[PDB]
Amino acid sequence: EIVLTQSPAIMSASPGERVTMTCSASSGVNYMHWYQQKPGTSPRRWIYDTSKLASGVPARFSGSGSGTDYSLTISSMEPEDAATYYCHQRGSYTFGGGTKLEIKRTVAAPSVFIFPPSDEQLKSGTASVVCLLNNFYPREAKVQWKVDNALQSGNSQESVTEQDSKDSTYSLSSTLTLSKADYEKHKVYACEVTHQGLSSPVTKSFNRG
Amino acid sequence: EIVLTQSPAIMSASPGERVTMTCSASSGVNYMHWYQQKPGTSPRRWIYDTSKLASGVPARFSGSGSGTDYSLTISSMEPEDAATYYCHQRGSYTFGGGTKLEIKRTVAAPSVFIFPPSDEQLKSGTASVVCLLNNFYPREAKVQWKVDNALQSGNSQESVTEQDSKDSTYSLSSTLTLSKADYEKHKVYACEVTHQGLSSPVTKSFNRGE
Amino acid sequence: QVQLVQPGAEVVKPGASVKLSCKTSGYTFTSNWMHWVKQAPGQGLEWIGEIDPSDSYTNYNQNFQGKAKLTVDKSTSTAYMEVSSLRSDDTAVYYCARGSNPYYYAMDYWGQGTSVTVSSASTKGPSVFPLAPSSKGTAALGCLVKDYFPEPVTVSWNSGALTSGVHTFPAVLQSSGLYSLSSVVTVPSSSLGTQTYICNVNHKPSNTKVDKKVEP
Amino acid sequence: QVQLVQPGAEVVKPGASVKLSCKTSGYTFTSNWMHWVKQAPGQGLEWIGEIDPSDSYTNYNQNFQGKAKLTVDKSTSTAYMEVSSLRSDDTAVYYCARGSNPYYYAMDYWGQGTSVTVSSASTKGPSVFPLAPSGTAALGCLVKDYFPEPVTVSWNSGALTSGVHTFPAVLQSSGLYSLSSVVTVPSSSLGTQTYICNVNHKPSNTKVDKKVEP
Repeated sequence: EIVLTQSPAIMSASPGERVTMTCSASSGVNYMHWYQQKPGTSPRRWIYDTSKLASGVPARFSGSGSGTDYSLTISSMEPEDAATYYCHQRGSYTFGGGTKLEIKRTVAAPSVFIFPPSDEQLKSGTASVVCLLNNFYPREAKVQWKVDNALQSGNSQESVTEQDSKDSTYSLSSTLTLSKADYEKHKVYACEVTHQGLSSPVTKSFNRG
Repeated sequence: EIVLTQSPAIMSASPGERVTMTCSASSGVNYMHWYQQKPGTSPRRWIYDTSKLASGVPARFSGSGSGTDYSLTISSMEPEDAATYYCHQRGSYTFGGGTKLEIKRTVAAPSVFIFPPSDEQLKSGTASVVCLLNNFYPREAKVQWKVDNALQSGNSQESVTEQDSKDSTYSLSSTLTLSKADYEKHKVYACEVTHQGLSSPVTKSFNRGE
Repeated sequence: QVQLVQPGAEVVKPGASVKLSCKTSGYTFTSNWMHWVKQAPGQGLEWIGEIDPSDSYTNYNQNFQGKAKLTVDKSTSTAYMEVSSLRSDDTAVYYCARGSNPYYYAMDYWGQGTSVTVSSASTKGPSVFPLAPSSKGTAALGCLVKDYFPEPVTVSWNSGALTSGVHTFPAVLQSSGLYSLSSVVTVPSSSLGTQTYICNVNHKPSNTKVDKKVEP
Repeated sequence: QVQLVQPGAEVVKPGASVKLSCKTSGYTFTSNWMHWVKQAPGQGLEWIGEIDPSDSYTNYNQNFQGKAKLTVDKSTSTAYMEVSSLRSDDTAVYYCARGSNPYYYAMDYWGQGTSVTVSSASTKGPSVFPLAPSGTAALGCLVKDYFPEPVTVSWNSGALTSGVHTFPAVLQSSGLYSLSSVVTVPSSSLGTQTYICNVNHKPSNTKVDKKVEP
């Protein structure tokens, strides 16, 4: 009956920068609560009744709103504030989509590594090819699998770590899953990596044998 | 990959009449399947592998073809055969465009009715003017809304029923929707109906406020 | 005795995803490929793709790359299709169909089909307005069932006593995202004095049950 | 102090049902409405419903009517949610959260959540394969085909920790989890010292060590 739409979905904020995220309702409401959830942990009450700060919430956190537009404000962004914030209220049937607030840092292009399937895995009927993208920022990246220059689709699964504690970067591993018969049919396997820190795509490849 | 095209789009068959519809492929195939779909129900395997009748299909159906041209035939049309028939084969991503087979009856001109918006609805800010076309055949018709002799455009939606199981006619309702403010700014509301059963177009109208 | 069971209707909001289920019974689930077919409203049928439940091998219509994802659950003999990033173009009826073995015996069992509506509307009961018979034989009256969500509504006349000459039109989706419907009936003009006429509108998703009297 | 104790994890077969428990302590159970919140993997928070423990009145999210049924036991101060007809998309972390009184003070205490996995696979140990390397170079281990979560990966009995990345575990079309753990080492060290990944799978009591050679 009352839909909550948060904006924006993802936020990159440097240390000390001002941070403002918004939560809009499809109809008028009296108040709005905000919840904090970090990866692996349960959500916590953070700002209730529009502007009341829950216990332990730093003074740099601010709540405000009226009618259909509510907001959460951080006057000086700190690295401990990196989390996902959800807005909600009894009047709404479910939570907002959330706003993932990440720590902003300098651009670091990914380091690309390729790994052929092991010999003992080839002894079965499966050949996994793994492409590693190590310590890059921002998150946005594109990994293409090329085997004999044929563009692959629907046969690769990706996994991305959370933002690193020390250097605030991301890591990504893409696994190409192909049978042993299809693997030895072709010769050259490659992953093509594109990222805003790379003016030219980085390609890592190998040949069987 | 291969495109399938059926002819004709709509078939009007009298009871007892011979019916044949065709399915043309852009390239040669070895076989063609036919599916039957009645409104509100899922497609059902009707004729598969060109000429094999599926279970429950009466013997009056048959299929034939080779190369690019395949067909479906009914030796004698029964009312229960009225449906939309699609052709399809594994070499195509889209089914055939379908042949809607209806029952052909005698010509019946629509009985036209117009309804002003109720007072209860006007108290909420919206005016709905309804034009009803009742029990007509064939399906082809033209409805035109005239507000102070000005043709309306885009501010109306129409709804048509499926072919009636009792008398094989159609019925059509057109709803013209205006704000209460715009409604009170004009006098005469009218819908004009043309149909092949009607010598001249029929118009039903009213003046706002009676 | 083979049954393919799909849920009747699914309302999902734009930009989200929906996982359509197709529970099978009466045969060994791994012995037949499973197809999925799309039918937009007032449109034809479009083949989406096929999956082999034995090894989850999939063949897709290239127009649905990324859009649709086929999987199977062999432990419950259920095939699934997931349509992501939903927009208004995706509102259709989705059928699951069992492919024969050999394939040239066509798709021999079809699921009920799941009507997927990509809408952001809230649940809302209808407003029922009369369609009063005019002054000037056979007269026509009716009811305007307007602005409700979701589908459907049922319409009865005089608690089911008046059924002859009743036409309840298929609902229409307005630009607002809500449905509108009209139910009409033709009656003798002489009866407009004595016999009253009442349309009964019932909309279970909002527990709305309206009775409306129609009179000139 | 307020505690909302939930069991950590449960593996349930598709088609069956499961009754999740939320045992409270530190307050009068009947004084606060109890909420339940679904979080599918990688997705947001979805609200299921609420129950008043005083008279068991319940209000549900429209999309969970018939899927989840909330109940309460006052005698043990415990709230329950029963999810029935489980399918793969019911795999989520399910939270219970206490509603404040007055209600406009939001959900103040949350449970740790019960990680529910809906799968038909049986407890199976992982297969570990080497990611052979080829200034700085990367090497690792491919941990494949295990159930259920999780596995722990160590390098050289815990001596090699810097530069290590143990990615989240993806789920394959077979119903088994697959995980990669990588580590960057100087190229000079290749061929000299040994690199061994220590994979431990608690549910199946399987421990695997694999040497990664160029």
